[PDB]
Amino acid sequence: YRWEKRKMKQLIKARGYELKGDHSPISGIRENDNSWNDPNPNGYNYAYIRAILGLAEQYEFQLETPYQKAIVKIKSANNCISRYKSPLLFKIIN
RNA sequence: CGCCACUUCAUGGAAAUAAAUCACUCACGAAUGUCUU
Repeated sequence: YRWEKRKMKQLIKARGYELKGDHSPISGIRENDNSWNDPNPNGYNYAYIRAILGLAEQYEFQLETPYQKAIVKIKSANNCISRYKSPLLFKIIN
């Protein structure tokens, strides 16, 4: 799986919107795979990876063109999942 | 370090329940038991 952030950036670049960044979106794990296009045979497998560690409402992408930014809104695609508490609990004792 | 907010604003249960439903007193008292022609 590749996180939805990768395809969010790719879709926005597919339109006449250019995003701020010196490095291309990261693909895979290797040290330098900053690529904009999927490998070759077919597109990567994508999923909403960041949901399992806490559901958000908006994704802000902050276009390079100043004083304007792109907002991606997350909705449950049928009103079933409105929130999700993070499943990790941090504890501080002594 | 800079920049930046969205979301949620009541449902479910109880909506009357028991006790007393008339009680006591008086239930006839006194006069007349024939009178006047």
